[PDB]
Parts: sequence; C-alpha cells; structure tokens
Amino acid sequence: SDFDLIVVGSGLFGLTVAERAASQLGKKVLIVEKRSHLGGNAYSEAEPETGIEIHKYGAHLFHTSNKRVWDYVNQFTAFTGYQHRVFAMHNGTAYQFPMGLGLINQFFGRYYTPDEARELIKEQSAEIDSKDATNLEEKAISLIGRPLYEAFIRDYTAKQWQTDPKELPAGNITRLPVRYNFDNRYFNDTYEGLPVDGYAQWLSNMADHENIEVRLDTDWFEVREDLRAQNPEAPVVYTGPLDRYFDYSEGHLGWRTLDFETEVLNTGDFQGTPVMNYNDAEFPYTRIHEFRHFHPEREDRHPKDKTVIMKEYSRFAEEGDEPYYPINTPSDREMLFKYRELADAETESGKVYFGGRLGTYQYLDMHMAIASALSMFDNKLVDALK
Amino acid sequence: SDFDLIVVGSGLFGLTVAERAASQLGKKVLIVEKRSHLGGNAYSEAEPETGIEIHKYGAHLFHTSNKRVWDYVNQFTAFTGYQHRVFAMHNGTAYQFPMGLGLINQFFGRYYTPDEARELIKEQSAEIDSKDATNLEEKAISLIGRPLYEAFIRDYTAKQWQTDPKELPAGNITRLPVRYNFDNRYFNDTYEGLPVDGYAQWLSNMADHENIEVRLDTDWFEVREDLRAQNPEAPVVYTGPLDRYFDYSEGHLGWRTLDFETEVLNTGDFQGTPVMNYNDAEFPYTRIHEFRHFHPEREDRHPKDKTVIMKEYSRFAEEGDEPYYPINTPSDREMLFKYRELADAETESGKVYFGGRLGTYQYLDMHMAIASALSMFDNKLVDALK
Ligand SMILES: Cc1cc2nc3c(=O)[nH]c(=O)nc-3n(C[C@H](O)[C@H](O)[C@H](O)COP(=O)(O)OP(=O)(O)OC[C@H]3O[C@@H](n4cnc5c(N)ncnc54)[C@H](O)[C@@H]3O)c2cc1C
Ligand SMILES: Cc1cc2nc3c(=O)[nH]c(=O)nc-3n(C[C@H](O)[C@H](O)[C@H](O)COP(=O)(O)OP(=O)(O)OC[C@H]3O[C@@H](n4cnc5c(N)ncnc54)[C@H](O)[C@@H]3O)c2cc1C
Ligand SMILES: CC(=O)N[C@H]1[C@@H](OP(=O)(O)OP(=O)(O)OC[C@H]2O[C@@H](n3ccc(=O)[nH]c3=O)[C@H](O)[C@@H]2O)O[C@H](CO)[C@@H](O)[C@@H]1O
Ligand SMILES: CC(=O)N[C@H]1[C@@H](OP(=O)(O)OP(=O)(O)OC[C@H]2O[C@@H](n3ccc(=O)[nH]c3=O)[C@H](O)[C@@H]2O)O[C@H](CO)[C@@H](O)[C@@H]1O
Ligand code: NA
Ligand code: NA
Repeated sequence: SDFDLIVVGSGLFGLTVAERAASQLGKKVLIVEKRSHLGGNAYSEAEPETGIEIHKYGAHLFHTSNKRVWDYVNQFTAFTGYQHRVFAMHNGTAYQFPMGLGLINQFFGRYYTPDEARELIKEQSAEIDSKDATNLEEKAISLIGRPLYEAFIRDYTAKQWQTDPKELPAGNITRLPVRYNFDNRYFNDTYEGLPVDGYAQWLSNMADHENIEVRLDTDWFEVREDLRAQNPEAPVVYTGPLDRYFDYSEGHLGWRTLDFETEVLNTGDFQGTPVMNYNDAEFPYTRIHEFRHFHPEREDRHPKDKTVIMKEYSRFAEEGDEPYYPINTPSDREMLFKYRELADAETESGKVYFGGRLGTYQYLDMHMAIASALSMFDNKLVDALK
Repeated sequence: SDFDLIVVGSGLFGLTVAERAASQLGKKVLIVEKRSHLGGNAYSEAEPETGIEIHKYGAHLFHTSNKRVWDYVNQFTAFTGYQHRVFAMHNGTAYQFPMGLGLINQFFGRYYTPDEARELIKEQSAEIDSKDATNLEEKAISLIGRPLYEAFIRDYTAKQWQTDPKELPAGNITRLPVRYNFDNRYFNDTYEGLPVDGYAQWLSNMADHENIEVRLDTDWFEVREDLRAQNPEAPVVYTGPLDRYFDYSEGHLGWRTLDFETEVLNTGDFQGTPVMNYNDAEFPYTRIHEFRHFHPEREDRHPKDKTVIMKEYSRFAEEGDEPYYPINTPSDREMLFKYRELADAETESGKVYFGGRLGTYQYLDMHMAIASALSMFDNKLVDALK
C-alpha cells in the first residue's frame, strides 16, 4: 500500500512514532499536519528583519536525564553547550535565581553561609507548618517565609494562573524551592542544550526518511474517511485534541493559553541575558525573552544594533486561542476519565491510538513526549503493525 | 642505548616532550624528576581525612581555545563539563564576578540595562584619561572609576603584589575589565573542564608508555655526569630553573610565591562555591578555595559533613619557598637576556634545550606549556634526534 501507518500531527510525539515505524519496522508512514509547518509548538523560525531564531509558540529549552532519549535525539541534531540561567526582576533589581545564596544575599542585605542560610529559612518559615497549610499561599509561606513569598512568588503566580494564590491547591508546591549554595543552573538534568542549527532543522530531519510522507495544511477530520478507505487496516496514531475527536460529547476540556508580544528593538542588547522574570504585579507580562542570547555562538551572524524580544502573557484559553496547558479542575479531570474510556474503545474498534499533549490532555516536555512515543512504539505499535 | 633523550622535570612541558618523542619518534626517554611525584605543580592528591581531591601547589583550572592542544590532552584523560565561576566578597556581601550587570546592580543599588551600564561606566571613569595614567591605580580608575576600583581592585591587587598600586606599571591593565551583560563564565575559552579522574591520573597516563622511564626523587645536577656518560649523544630537555643551571653566575632571578593554609572543617559546605575572592584589606588571604565544589559529579563519594578549604597568601619568594610567578623587574629582565645567551650557547655546545616555566623564566598556563612543548618538539627535537 501507499502507507502502512497514519500519524496525525507532527509534534515531537508524532515525529518520534513516525520515524521509529519508518526506520525500525521499514513501514510507510503518512504524517497529516494541520499547520503550515512540521514540529508542533517546538518549531522555530528566523525573524525576518534580523535573522535571529525565534519561537511563536513559546521558548523551548531542551533538557533530560533520560539517556535513551538523549542518544535518540542526537541522531537528528547536534546540541550546543547552552545552559539555561534565569534572573528575577523585583522592585527595580535583577536577582540571581532560583532562590539560593545569591538571591538570599541580595534580598536580605548581606552574605549568608550555607549553614546560616538554612537557619534563616527555618526562622522565616516557622510561622506555618506545611502539614497545616490549606492553599498555595500558606504552603509557600510554610516553606520559605512571607518576605520571600511576597517578593518572588505571589504576583508571578497570580499572573500565570489569573487567580489569587489563596485559592490554589496546597498541592501545587511539593518541595523546598531554595538552594543552599551559589549554583544558579536553572535545570538539574544530566543533558542539556539547544539544536545547533535550530529546532526547524532538527524536526525536519526527523521526518526526512524515504519511508515518510508529510502532508501539511491538512486537517485529519477533513481527510480521514478518504485516507482510511485507501488502506482500512492501517492504524492511526492521533495526537490532536482528545475532546474534539469525540465531538465534545462529554464537554470542553479547559486550557491555559499564552499571548506573545514580539518586538524588534534598535539596540544590540536589551537585557543582557536570555530570560528575565518580572515578579511584580505592576508588569502585566510574566517574563521577557531576548532570543539572541540563546545562541551566543551565532554572534557574528546576529546584527550589532538590533535585537528581538518577546513579552509573555498568561490567560485562560478561549475559542481561537492556542491551547497550551491543561487547567485540570476536578471538572476537567471528570470529563477526561470519560474521554479515556471513549478513546480505549476507539482503539479496540478502530485501531486509533491516542498520544501526545493534546491527545491525552497532559502537559509534556519534549523529552517526555519522546519517551512516551518510544513507549507507545515499543509496547503497542510493533504488534499492531505486523 | 638505554635512552635516546633525557627530560629534566615532569611538569606539563616535560611530559609533553617525553610523550611525543616516545610515541611519535619511537625514542627511549628518561624522565628525571626531583619531587616524589609526576606532574609538577599541576599534580593533585586525595586529602587523607575526606578523600577529596586537592592541590598543594595552587588550584589548577584547565581552559583553552587551541584545538590542537585540546585534542592532544584528550588522548590522556576525559574532562568534565565544569565551568569556572568566581564570587567576590566585599564588605560582607558576595558579589557576582567578574564586573558585569550583576555586580553593577548589586554595587550601585539597582538594575542597569546594558546600554545604561555603558553610560554609567563612561561617567565613572571620565575622571582620568587612560592615555594620561602614570601607574596601575590611575590606569584602573581611568577605565572603571574610583568606587569600583577601590571596592574590587585596590586591596586585592595590593595583597597579590605586596605593593601599593600607585607604584605599579600602568601597563599591568590593558583592557576594560567590565562586561555589559549577565554572563559570569570566568574564562572565555572554547574548551574547558577538569580531568574526570583527577590531575594525578591524567599526568601519570602521559608518562605511561613502553618507551618512557621515570626516575623520581632525582635531582638532575646530582646525576647528570653519570647519565650523559652512558650516552653522550642523547640531547637533554631541561625544565628546571634557568639561573640555577648556570650557577647564578648572573644573579638570582626574582619570583613571587604563595602560602597555602589548608583546613578540614566539620561542615559539608563552607561557602557553597569553589572560589571566593576576599577583596578587603582586613583579610590577609586573597581567596578561599573549597575543593569539593570543583567536582560536584563526585558528591556521593564526598563526605556529607566535612569539607576541605584552603586560604591563599601571596608574597615574595625567599630561599626555601617554591618559585611560582616571575616578578619581571627591569633588573630581572636584565639578567634574563644574559641567561638566554648562556642557554643558547649551551644548546649549541651541549645539546641541552631550555623550556617550561622555570627553564625560561615565564609563567605558563597548562595549555600554553603544552603548546610550547609541541612547538619545541616539532621545530627542534625531531631534527636533533635523527
Ligand atoms: C508554551 C510552550 C512552551 C514549551 N516549552 C518547552 C520547553 O522549554 N521545554 C520542553 O521540553 N518542552 C517545552 N514545551 C513542550 C513541547 O512543545 C513538546 O514538544 C510538546 O508538548 C510535545 O507534545 P506533542 O508532540 O503531542 O504536541 P504538539 O507540539 O502540540 O504537536 C501536535 C501537532 O498536531 C497538530 N494537529 C492538531 N490537530 C490536528 C488535526 N486535526 N489534524 C492534523 N494535525 C493536527 C498540531 O498542529 C501540532 O503540530 C512547550 C510547550 C508549550 C506549549
Ligand atoms: C600557583 C599556580 C597555579 C596554577 N594554576 C593554573 C591554572 O589554574 N591553570 C593553568 O592552565 N595553569 C596553571 N598553572 C600552571 C601549571 O602549573 C603549568 O602546568 C606549569 O606552569 C607548566 O610549566 P612546566 O611543566 O615547565 O612547570 P612545572 O610544573 O614547574 O614542572 C617543572 C618540574 O621540574 C622539576 N624540576 C625542577 N628542578 C629539577 C631538577 N634539578 N631536577 C629534576 N627535576 C627538576 C620540578 O620538580 C617540576 O616537577 C599554575 C601554576 C602555579 C604555580
Ligand atoms: C513544573 C514545571 O517545570 N513546569 C513547566 C514550566 O516550567 P518553568 O521553569 O518555566 O516554570 P514557571 O516560570 O512556569 O514557574 C512555575 C511556578 O513556579 C512559581 N514561580 C516561578 C518563577 C518565579 O519567578 N516565581 C514563582 O513563583 C510559580 O508558582 C509558577 O507558577 O513551564 C515550562 C515551559 O512550558 C515547562 O517546561 C515546565 O515543565
Ligand atoms: C592574566 C592572568 O590571567 N594571569 C593568571 C592569574 O589568573 P586569575 O584569574 O587567577 O587572576 P588573579 O586572581 O590573579 O587576578 C589578576 C589581577 O586582576 C586583578 N583582580 C582580580 C581579581 C579580583 O577580585 N580583583 C582584582 O583586582 C588584580 O590586579 C590581580 O592581580 O592566575 C592564574 C592562576 O595561576 C593564571 O592561570 C592566569 O594566567
Ligand atoms: Na514551616
Ligand atoms: Na577615562
């Protein structure tokens, strides 16, 4: 046949499943993608005026401690030695971040040794016991104290969730967000970096295989009856929205979205670092990204006098908005279990598998999407394609 | 013969020359080393109580932009992904360092953008023009201003040189020591890291070759007549002290030395970072090293409750003291040119080549010692050993 497997969506989940079927099982794979490009939200592109690589669906930082995943992705791209570091703007000062000896010195006014900082945090947080906390605000204060909570956590959290922290689950904070050393590496994973030639080239390489066909600007729901009629026995891996697949018969799952305000400025350097969080309520955005600093190795291809920045705004996703993060209210959880039983039935009756962020109503980092795809391949698709 | 080449001293210069003759020319090499171990001042060892890797002749950080050197050293050891970062203690606060947007924010009290920081530095330094500066103090102030100079440069410099900065050459500062971004990577080189299994294992691997013989606890000047009588035609590469070789006939070359005060403390973490500079005159040492933090990848072999630190003191080298850094007074320069003519004559008459830090009265980083040895090998020894 012209194809042995259909994959709906070309995000990292779809690309991984397609590439494994193509290269490991020698199967013909048809990828159906609604957007004008491959890669899902990880896709990046050159900004036209400056040539700087930017993102339109969020900045993407790759990091993992999963060696299988790391070895896998390096078949398709090399990675730079980039290490993510973040700074936090509070009350006119840029603080070292996350909370550690650096921030503690800057905020409390003098140097605390590791042991002295441990003592300070015990003092500050003595007010509430974490076992007695009823919401996010209290759970935070129970761990780091009111001054730190009110300076670096309260307004930022309020902006991201569009909700007062007193109205959020104590379960949203599960560990001490304080380091007792000067290490400000943002991620803790064994492997980390950015694709040397950008995300678009990486993701394009994954789909570049003699056995893989890609159809862009194609909505599954508009072509599915025709495609499956060509080869009824070919399974489908669906990574589109779960609720939309079943015609919202159990209601609309709720998502957070993001607005991005992207500007080209007439300076070579706006903030001197890739990411500046804005922790104060007076700034409506949560953080500013300055894209050139994600690739300092590209400096003599970047303009000397221009730079691209992007401000990030958080809100509830309405009709038309890109769905990014599951909200997960108990109402949401409710209709999800209902959709899971529909999906499981659809797999057994129709050979349609559900995966990915949209297909399963679950936020997935890139390495987690890859791991999840590798697992579906190993445990389900190898059998279904014999 | 039992040897084709004699190398005096097993520092990185000696080891490199020995290993190239042994492996590339297939020659028998005898290495004569005065100390009880290989490696010169780069040698490291386990501290007995904790097992932590420490140095007794200064902390050693490897970094280079020379790819030939990098490829060379990786034949003998792998390197960690360690990146050196330093903090500067001034008036009870730990500052981000070197001077950049971080320090500038902490010191001047609020956040300066890259462009605003450039303006600030222009204002502060307007006082003296660098072309009009007569000493180190003025040259520094002419570049960064009095407040920055007096806080982070004056006392530190006074401690290292044991001299008032007003008495030092304007030529000691040659570029703007300020960054207009938040990058606090200490070194700017393409390649950087620490030997995965320590310096001792690395340097030992260089001398580990069927064609290489090593004699420790052996002073060249006590064995040379006997060794050269065994094979008169074998050249010598000498990396011992240049002036001592010629019986101080032109006087004693002057050096700075260092005192190290090493302590085991009953805490798992003393300062939460590998190196803390002490910029204030009230502290007699220039900086404190905490050795466990150079190898965070070794954390579950390190004790949970003990740590090794080391305080560093600078002074003029007297009899008995290890010579570390050339002073380079014009008096020193004078007798050096005289010793160079003696050395050049000794090469032509005796086939003794002079190289390395001590052999040439010149400070050399590890990669610079290697490059210099690779060059002597290529341009001199290949011919002299045919
Ligand atoms: C704002 C944001 C920031 C992120 N930052 C990071 C980060 O820093 N690090 C990290 O590791 N991960 C990050 N991620 C996650 C990253 O994007 C993952 O690669 C992604 O979640 C993987 O899941 P996926 O492949 O299922 O999803 P997607 O990327 O959503 O791909 C699904 C694809 O299916 C297509 N599709 C949908 N419906 C149809 C249909 N009917 N017909 C055809 N095609 C259809 C979509 O157009 C899309 O291309 C971020 C995600 C977001 C949203
Ligand atoms: C305090 C200090 C800190 C340093 N930190 C760094 C750093 O962070 N990064 C970096 O890249 N480099 C650093 N270096 C430089 C590093 O040690 C180099 O590897 C070294 O300078 C290389 O030069 P070399 O091989 O000639 O010298 P050496 O290391 O001095 O080796 C010379 C050898 O010859 C031996 N010798 C002397 N006289 C005789 C004799 N008569 N007979 C036999 N043997 C003899 C000595 O015992 C010694 O082993 C540091 C050096 C010092 C002193
Ligand atoms: C748990 C987690 O990592 N979740 C995701 C989050 O990470 P990321 O590192 O971006 O974390 P966020 O900026 O979203 O902060 C997470 C939470 O930490 C608190 N906070 C954070 C920063 C700050 O300055 N102040 C403050 O209070 C807030 O409660 C906030 O809601 O978005 C990334 C980008 O999609 C994803 O890759 C991550 O998987
Ligand atoms: C130019 C240079 O890199 N020289 C050597 C120096 O580097 P290293 O990075 O250790 O530099 P130092 O700490 O010795 O400082 C060099 C000079 O900078 C000024 N200063 C530095 C720090 C500070 O907090 N305040 C201040 O004023 C002083 O004038 C000082 O004399 O010792 C290392 C260890 O042997 C060597 O590898 C380097 O090759
Ligand atoms: Na508490
Ligand atoms: Na000036």
